[PDB]
Parts: sequence; structure tokens; C-alpha cells
Amino acid sequence: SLLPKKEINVYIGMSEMQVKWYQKILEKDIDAVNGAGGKRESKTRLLNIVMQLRKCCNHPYLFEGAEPGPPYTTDEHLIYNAGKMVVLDKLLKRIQKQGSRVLIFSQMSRLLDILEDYCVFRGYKYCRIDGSTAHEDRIAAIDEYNKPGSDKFIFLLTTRAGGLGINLTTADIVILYDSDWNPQADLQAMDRAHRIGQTKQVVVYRFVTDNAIEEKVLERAAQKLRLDQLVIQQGRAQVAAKAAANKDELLSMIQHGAEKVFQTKGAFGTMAEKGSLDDDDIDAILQAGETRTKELNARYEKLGIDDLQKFTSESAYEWNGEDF
Amino acid sequence: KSLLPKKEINVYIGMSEMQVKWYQKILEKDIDAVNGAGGKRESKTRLLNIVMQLRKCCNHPYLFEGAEPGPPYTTDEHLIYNAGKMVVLDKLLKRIQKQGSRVLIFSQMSRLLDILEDYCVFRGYKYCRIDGSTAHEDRIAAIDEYNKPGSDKFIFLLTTRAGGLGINLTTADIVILYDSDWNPQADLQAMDRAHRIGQTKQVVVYRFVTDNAIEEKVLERAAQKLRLDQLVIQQGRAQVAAKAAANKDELLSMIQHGAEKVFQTKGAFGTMAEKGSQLDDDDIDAILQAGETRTKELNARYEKLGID
Amino acid sequence: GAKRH
Repeated sequence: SLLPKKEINVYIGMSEMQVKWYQKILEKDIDAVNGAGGKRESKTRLLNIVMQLRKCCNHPYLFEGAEPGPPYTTDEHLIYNAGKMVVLDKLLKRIQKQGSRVLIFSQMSRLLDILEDYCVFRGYKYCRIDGSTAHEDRIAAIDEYNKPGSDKFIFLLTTRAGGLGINLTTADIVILYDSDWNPQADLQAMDRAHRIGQTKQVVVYRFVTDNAIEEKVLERAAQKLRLDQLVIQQGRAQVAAKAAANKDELLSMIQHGAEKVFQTKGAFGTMAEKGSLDDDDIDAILQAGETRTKELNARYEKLGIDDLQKFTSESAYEWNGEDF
Repeated sequence: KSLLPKKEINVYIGMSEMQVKWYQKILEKDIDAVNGAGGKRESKTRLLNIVMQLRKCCNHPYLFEGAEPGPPYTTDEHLIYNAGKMVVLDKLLKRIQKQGSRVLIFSQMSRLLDILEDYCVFRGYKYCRIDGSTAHEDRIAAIDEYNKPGSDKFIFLLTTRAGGLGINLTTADIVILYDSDWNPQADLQAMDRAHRIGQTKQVVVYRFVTDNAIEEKVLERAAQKLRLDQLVIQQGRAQVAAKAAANKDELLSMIQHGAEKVFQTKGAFGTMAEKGSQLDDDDIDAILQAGETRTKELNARYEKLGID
Repeated sequence: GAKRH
């Protein structure tokens, strides 16, 4: 039994330093912010503003000259200049207290550089996989973190880098420092821990900068996840329209009313009455038929794929329910 | 402009005294296949043969040779009251003409249109016909004859095959599907010859269905295929929408989100403004509690949407 | 020194 994963969005603010760089970024190209350029201009200018705002929402020290001037010192301000670092400082402190180990994912390898200095400044043992790490080295980092009685506590990874199907079930908590445009890259990052072999409840903390760009980024990726799940559940609707008729289906069509046909010594239902007609009788037919039509349409148009799908055992015709 | 939606009405019809005999003869001459004897590789061909004959019987017994009274073969009243659908058609057309309406009549079988032709001659109904035997020039000449202002024609006979060829017959307002195609999109394409841009009146579609026979069971199977096509169409929209990269407006709304409030800020922002230094358990438990609330709120917003 | 450099 594998326990379903808990996913919690941690909406976070920005330090005064972040606000400064956030304004500085918007001011550098404020005419693009106001949407004053022509519709012909490339996406490049807007995409650049987007990435710099993500760097600002992650940590100000991603920009050169941001961190206070020389001499450069690792300090407490490495934590108190970024809204996520403050939330992370206490979140990790509480994670280590309850005996939980944590994987931390990020989009940017320069941010894991900042987290490396934080881990030593706080005394945390850790591993790290960037995607610039070779095949054999990241194997040792996996096994080191997975070792029975391991010394490590935090695992630093970039969202895409691990590969596919790696096992980090020795950790129980996943911290997404920042999210991906592709919701499947992040879900693959959560499933590093939430997969067969995990015995404890997997909890995923997705850091989100509230009232900023990352809040609107969250909704665009949430829709993409929802739109994805809709394609997936209809993946068998392709076959159903394509599928030809069963031996079970053809048999049911022919047998429909076959007994009453064999019983009829005269004529079938409608023609039993007259067979010549009164416009009252024809207007009675159309009214009765329109009633049956509306019932049929409303009955089927509310169905989904799970009601119209034919299992493959349908064409595995064995015997008759009761004989004909 | 306003194009009135089509009223699609299934009109369920019985079988004549003659039809029941043939429907029994079809079922009896291969009663072993009806029961289900045989393998699937060999009996599906045996069942598919029964299906076509039962559809032929539901249309008209005269499709079988030797059914109609022997030579000479004359068009009389027996051509009408020997088929359930013809009787209903006979009174429907009489009402259709009186209400100033013109009707397109489609069918799967061209040999039925041949029967319908002799019926129209027997009743004096001017008609034209496109059954796919006709060449491109001839089809054009017949379409023009039916749409001409002040036309003499009243009925237009077509094969469902020849329906989806890009022809326009909006000068008629009534569609009668004597029998149905196994692929609903072919019959639905036949309806849009009258129900397309250019029609000014209400298009009414009567779908003849032999009640309590094979044609009634097929009708429900077509509705399954019709709905599954809608779901594939809807899946395509969700597929294309998922593949779309961000628009320049989508990029703009993401950048502008909160941009005014950030410019408005002088100190710290959000959480860092609230406490923003070292955080107690009470600070973290308040964030995680409010955050988990918004996560449930966010997922619920999209979990109630779906191919609608 | 520090990794963030």
C-alpha cells in the first residue's frame, strides 16, 4: 500500500531587496510591461522579463552586484533577503526535527549553488545533482542518500536532471523551490519519493511567490495539468469510434424483436391498427416519436467514455444468457 | 443571420403483413446464426448477411425478387400499403405539400429510390435524383433544376453517398431519412444540405425507424457512435490547447500580475511584510494552513471542468 | 570559496 501524496502550495512574499530588483526589472523595459510594442515583435523581449522575474522571486543574489559589496560573506542575510529562504529556514528546521528527510528541486542550477552555501552555514549534510553531473557520479549521490543509515539529510536536485525512474524513497518530503512550465516535470520530481518502496506519507511543498508572477504562472500550469488529464482519460475514445461491431453486438441487433416477429400472425404494431390515413393518427405518431427521440438523445448525450467504452472481453463471446 | 436549429424526430414505424413474412423468412433461413452457433471468424460474415437482409425487409419487401405479385409489375396502391414506411411517407408527403414545404428524401439503397420513383409517378410528384451513378455535369444540372425560383419540383431523391459532395439544397426545408447510415456523420452530412447558411425556414428531419425490429436497435448504436465522435472532437480541443505555447498576451498577463502592487511597495512584500525575519511555528502553521486552503480551492476550480 | 560564485 502506497499512501497518496500531500501537495501544499506555500504562498510567499518578497524581501525589501527583492522588491527593489523586481521594480528595477520592470523599469528596465516598462514599455514592454505596458504592452506598448506591436503585435509583430518577437516573444524574446517578454520572455527575458519573465526569466529575470523568476530569478528575482527565487533569490536576489542570482543577479550580479545584488549581494552586498566586497568583502562577500556567507551570513544570515543569505536567508533573510529572499522570502523563500526564510520560509525554507523554518520548514527545514521543522522537517529535521520530526525525523523526515527532504528532496529539494529547482529550475536553476545557480540557485542550488546558493542552497549549497546555506546547507553548510546551517550544518546540513547533503547531496547534489545538477544535470551537469556525469552518469557515474549521480549514481553515487543516489546510493549515498539511499544508504541504510545515511548521513545525508537534504538532497539538492534540478527538476529535470535525475533521469527517469530513479528511486529516492528514503526521503519523505519534497520541496519544489520553484515550479516548471511543464506540470509533468514537477510531478516526476515528486514521484522520486512518491513511488513503490516509500513507506511513509509523501508531502510536497511547492514554494509560490504570492501577488507576483509566480502566482499567475501557477494557474497557467494548473490548467495545463487539467487539460492534460482530459486528453488522457479519453485516450480510448479513439478506438471506440473506430471499433467495428462485435459478434455480441450483431447478435443483439438481429434478435431485437425477433420473437415478436415470429409471433405476429398478421402485421407488426403500427400497421396492425389501420394500414391505409387520418391526419389525427399521423399527428399521434409524430408526437409519440418526438417524445422517444428526446428521451434517447438526453439519455446518451450525458454519458462519458466510461459508459460508452467496450472492454476487450466484450468480443470474447462464450454462450447465451438464456437461450433463444 | 439566424439559422433555425433542425428538429430531429425519429418516427417509429411498424411492418406490413407482407414484411413480417419476409422478416421471418430471413430469420428462419439462417436460424442457426441467430442463436450464435459457429466461430467468430466465420459467423460474423453470416451475421452481417442477416443484417443487410433485415434492413432490406424494413425498407420494402419488393427488394427481394418474387415478393411483388407476378408479371406484369404495375404501380398500384399495393406499392404503398405493402411497406410500413411507404404508408407513413404517403400521408406525410400529402401533408407536407399542403403546408407549402418541399422535401429532400435520402436513402442508403438506390434500388429503393427506384421504388420511390414509381411511387412519385403513381402520385404525380415532380422530382429529380442524384444516386452517385450520375456524372458531375448531370448532378449539377439536377441541383440547378431543384433550386430554381418558382421550381416545379417538390421531391429530391438522393443516396446518402451522394449527399456529402458539397451540394446546396437550401430551397427545401424537410429531410426524410427513409433509412439510416451506420456512420451518423454521413446522415448528419445529408441533413446539412438543407440545414446550412442560406436556409430561411425551419429544417425538419424525420428519421424512419422500424419499431421493435433491427432498425430500432441500430438507432441506439448510432447514438453511441455519435457521442463518441463528439468526445474525440472535444479531446482534440483539449489536445490542441495543451500543446499551445504562451501567447504574447498570455506572457503579458503573467508579467503584469501584481506589477502595480510591486511598484506600490516601499518596504517588504507579502509574507516578508507580515513577519519577514525568523518565523515561529505559529507563523509557519498559519502560512501552511492558509496555503493548503488555497490549494484545495485551486484544484476544485479545475476539477469541475471537463470536455464541456 | 562559496558555491554561489
